[PDB]
Amino acid sequence: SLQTSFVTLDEAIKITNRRVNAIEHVIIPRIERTLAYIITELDEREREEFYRLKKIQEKKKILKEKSD
Amino acid sequence: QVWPVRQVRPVTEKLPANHPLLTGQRVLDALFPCVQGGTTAIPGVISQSLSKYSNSDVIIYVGCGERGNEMSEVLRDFPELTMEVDGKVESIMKRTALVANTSNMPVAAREASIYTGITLSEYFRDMGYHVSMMADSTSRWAEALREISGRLAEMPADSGYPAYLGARLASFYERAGRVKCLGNPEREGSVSIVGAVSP
Amino acid sequence: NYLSQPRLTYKTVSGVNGPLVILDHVKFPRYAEIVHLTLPDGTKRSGQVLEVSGSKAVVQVFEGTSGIDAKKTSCEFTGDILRTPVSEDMLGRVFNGSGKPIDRGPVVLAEDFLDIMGQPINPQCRIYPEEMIQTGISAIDGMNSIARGQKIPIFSAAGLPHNEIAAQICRQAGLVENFAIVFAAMGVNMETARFFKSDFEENGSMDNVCLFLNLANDPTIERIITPRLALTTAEFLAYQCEKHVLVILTDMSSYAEALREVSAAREEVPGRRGFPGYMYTDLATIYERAGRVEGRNGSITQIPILTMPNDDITHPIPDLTGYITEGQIYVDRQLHNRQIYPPINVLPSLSRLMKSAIGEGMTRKDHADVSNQLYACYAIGKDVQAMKAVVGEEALTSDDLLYLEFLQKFERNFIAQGPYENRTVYETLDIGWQLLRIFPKEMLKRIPQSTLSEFYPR
Amino acid sequence: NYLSQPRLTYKTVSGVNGPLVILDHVKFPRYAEIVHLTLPDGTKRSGQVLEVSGSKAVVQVFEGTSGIDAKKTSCEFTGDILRTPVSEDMLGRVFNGSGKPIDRGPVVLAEDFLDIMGQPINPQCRIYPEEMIQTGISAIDGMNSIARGQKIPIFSAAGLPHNEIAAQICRQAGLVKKSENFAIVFAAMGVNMETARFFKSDFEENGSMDNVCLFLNLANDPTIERIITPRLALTTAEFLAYQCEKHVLVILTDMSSYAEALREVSAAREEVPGRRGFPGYMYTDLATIYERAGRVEGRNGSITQIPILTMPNDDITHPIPDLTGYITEGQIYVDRQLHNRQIYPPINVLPSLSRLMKSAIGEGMTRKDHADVSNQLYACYAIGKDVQAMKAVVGEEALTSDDLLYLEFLQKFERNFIAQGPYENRTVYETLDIGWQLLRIFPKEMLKRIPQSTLSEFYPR
Amino acid sequence: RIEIFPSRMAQTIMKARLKGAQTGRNLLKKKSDALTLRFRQILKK
Repeated sequence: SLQTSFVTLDEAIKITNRRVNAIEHVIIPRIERTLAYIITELDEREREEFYRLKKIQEKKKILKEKSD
Repeated sequence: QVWPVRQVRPVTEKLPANHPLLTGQRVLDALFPCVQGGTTAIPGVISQSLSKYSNSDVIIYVGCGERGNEMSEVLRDFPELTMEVDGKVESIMKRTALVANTSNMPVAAREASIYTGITLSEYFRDMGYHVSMMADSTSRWAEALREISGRLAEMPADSGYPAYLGARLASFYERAGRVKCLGNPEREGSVSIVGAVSP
Repeated sequence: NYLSQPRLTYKTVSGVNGPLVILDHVKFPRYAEIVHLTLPDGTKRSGQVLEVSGSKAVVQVFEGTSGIDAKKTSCEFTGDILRTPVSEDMLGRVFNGSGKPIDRGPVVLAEDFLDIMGQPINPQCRIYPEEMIQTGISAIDGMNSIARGQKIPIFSAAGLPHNEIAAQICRQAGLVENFAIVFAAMGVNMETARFFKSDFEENGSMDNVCLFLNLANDPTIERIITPRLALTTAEFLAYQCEKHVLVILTDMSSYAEALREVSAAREEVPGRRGFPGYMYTDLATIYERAGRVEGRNGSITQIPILTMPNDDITHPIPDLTGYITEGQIYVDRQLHNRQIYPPINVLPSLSRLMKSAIGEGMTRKDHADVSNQLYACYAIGKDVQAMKAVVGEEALTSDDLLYLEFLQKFERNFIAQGPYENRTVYETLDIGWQLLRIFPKEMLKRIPQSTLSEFYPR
Repeated sequence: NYLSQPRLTYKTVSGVNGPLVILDHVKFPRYAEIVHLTLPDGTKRSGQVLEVSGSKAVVQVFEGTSGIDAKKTSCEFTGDILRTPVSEDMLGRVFNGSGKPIDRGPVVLAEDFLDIMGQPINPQCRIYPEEMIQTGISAIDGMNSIARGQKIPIFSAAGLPHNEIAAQICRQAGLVKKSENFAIVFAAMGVNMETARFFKSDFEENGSMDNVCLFLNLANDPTIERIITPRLALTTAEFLAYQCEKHVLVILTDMSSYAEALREVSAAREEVPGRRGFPGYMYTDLATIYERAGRVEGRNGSITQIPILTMPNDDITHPIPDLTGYITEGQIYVDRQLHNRQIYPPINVLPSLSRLMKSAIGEGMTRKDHADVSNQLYACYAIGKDVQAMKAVVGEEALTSDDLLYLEFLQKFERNFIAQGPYENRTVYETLDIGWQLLRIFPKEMLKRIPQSTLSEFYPR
Repeated sequence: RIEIFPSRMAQTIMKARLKGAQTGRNLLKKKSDALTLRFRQILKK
């Protein structure tokens, strides 16, 4: 009764220690460098909005220098 | 009488809201209840239960930027939507006013359909009635503010919206509440607002 | 009525940048006024006033500023806004983006002159679309069905067969009545043009097809008036000569790119991703010119194809066309890589007018319940296929092998049909029950027992 | 320092665009000058001057710009910047966001006229905070205890009861009994009509209004008055503390609705929006109302702040709770996990922290076992939450006799210690006595963070 | 290896998908430890 539960236990340990190491090494390092890509790409959408708004505030100043 | 839409109707005293607004849906009435005189926000034709019942006297529905063939179904079934009062099968267009505004209509008139439907709702508030306002898709109202502020060359907030977007929604949601109305016969009315956002 | 005063001609061009030509010393200029440019070489271009300020008028030329001078270029002002010569003889012709004939026929002899912006329909006198259009495609007719007078786009991408299923529902009009097709093509290739132009004559259906095709070598400013010329003849053949028009506005993402280039030439405040802030209004004026009115027995149905960039449904073009139109049809890339035609992810597809166009008198009785169950079975099966790759194949449930056996039968028998199968709607539901019969009862939760007992034991 | 020159009244309005009114031909205009608009139909409005340029002065009207003409309106320049009428009899009065009384009372008799911007406290004059402020909540007084001068926010979300535990720690705040000059300045920014009515009718209906100075600012109030609301509330709290020498607690609720008003006026001055729409100077602007705290060297007063804010989408990387955690000194989380579980107050003490609680508690301050019963209740809470994840994948049988004792501690910690009820005022001694009734269900030698020099006196009972 | 488009709601979707896998180890580390604890005492028996 202790031989048949022994050899079926390390059959269910290798299918669990692989599923733990499939998450720590394949699934989580794919998500944590996906999330590193969202932040670097959302910083570039803010500077493109920063450049479009500073372009307009430079144009609105020139039109207010004519009407003086 | 003639009243400007962007100016709040005067009143004697604002009162705390203590009576529930029974929507009829079981999750909205038991777990997360609304009261008459209170403000609500869903990410939303549907909501027929607000019309047939919910113990409110008049119903004012504002379709702010609603679609083409979905606006024409609201004004199609509302004349033949009936209810019971004391055993009489009575139609719901005796106590319903619609503010129909499709997105084909101009963008300056989309921001004025909200202020119109709350002024008619504050008018029937003053008679002692219990108004229930359903402002459909206020995200299209906030889209009309993004377009108008872009045409006047204004500086935006995050995601392109104008920076006074939080002060425009607050000037419409804070017009709803149970009150003691102005005038001598001592009556009390209320306005409930259910506004929709991006689903 | 008519204007008899002579047209003022100005040689006072004071600025050219991109698509825009800026005039000066103009005497009382209108807004949206059409201007006829006369080049020094002798060629003639058209224009349209975008902005007036005192005696200055900013026009947008339709054919481009390539060669436009500032000393010798004369611009005569047509004293009215852009009005189109329309007739019933345009059905069966080929025009370009500006309405000029391409098929080597004559120019149009007008029955009337109609404004391209359209007159606004009173929303109180607008009747509701309830007659169901049978398209022949099971992924449309069985799941996301289309009424008669419903605006409904086709969300696609670059490299997907959106032109193939645009011409398939164009020759399989169904209605269980000779739909007069008006076709607007903006930014299409010559391969896409010759695909559509040969399909309509191979079926012999170019007796009633009006092509408005604007290719990629054509200038981009003609794309701004291309859907408004296509719709102002579609609402002539629907509200005056009472036919049942079907309007196919393919590549609506090449319309919004033409709308950005003008909006970036005027240096206006841009909205999201460089598109103008008025792109929600400018799209809605050409989507809500649809539907059907109460005095006339004509109708107009819009199917605008648009290709979203980088498979993004949160891009500002397919995000704004979801708020105006009445449910989308999603063409998916991952179903196209598995060689399934048509590749239609029914999980983000939607038809907001399908609830009233099906039922007992419209379709047969079990339509509202087998479409309600095939969606919920596909969504859970798409969720148990994601955990099949992660944690194990047979793991944690044996009835999940029924959901994956549904996903193999749904994608290969229901939605995969080939480019010439015309499945009727009764043939669509009979395939739909064969995929629900591999599920047992008590798992078909969304079907009540008053309809589950008639069609499950078959 | 009185000024006696008569005020000028200009009818020279030369431009209106949004909430700004542009004047012309102004004789030497001040920068932050307070002006008084007079409409053509007689209604009065106020306003701050926003930007001057030569003889042109751009004011922005408080109450809005509608109806303002260019020919018949008249603007009157009061020759000084915005001042505050401060007194000690503003303890028990309800003011709006601009300083006018709301509770049907008279104006304040103004025993001093102070500036709302103030001055920064000298770093050489500030002294370290020592004793404790009793809030009456066991999750705050027991395990995340606050000092006298500590700045500690309450990180909440939309829908969580951060307004209900703000009103709780205002009704029952005291120093410590220790067997005395205590005041509270409550500033509400951007609240509803229902939340403002709840704050007015909870403080006056509980006897607490002998020492509360309440500043409402509704959401239908002008958005410029949300900026001068924490500047009014901290000017008077610098008059009560270290000018009248009483220990002051300042509760600045909804600090996420303050910086939505700061973003609004930053677009009125035509500035380019910085990170996530918020302005670039928001770290300086938030720290000019947080760093008006702490104790000073020569005066017995003190001032401690609890700036309550709602982080959107439960995000800590948002600029509102990230630029607050850089300057404030430890946080308190109201979380959705315990709130759906119906636990009031829903304060989880595992991510919460008070950085100066090692100074606040002690032998002469509360009693000498507070340092060990807080470390032991926190260590037994992390284990009892860890073994509760073992109860589902292993089983209730296979876990040992130790892990069955942590699970019986967990159902009693979150029901007797944290779960309090909105009207139960527990002292700092009644908090620690509940803290020993949950440690007595363990045998000792499991209580490894408590030394035996303090385990012998308080365990056997 | 990236998955989808950055849209400021994909940041809060992927922070929840990270939250699912961060607690997927700590729920399965102890399951592999409960199996190892019985494996090391059966071998003694």
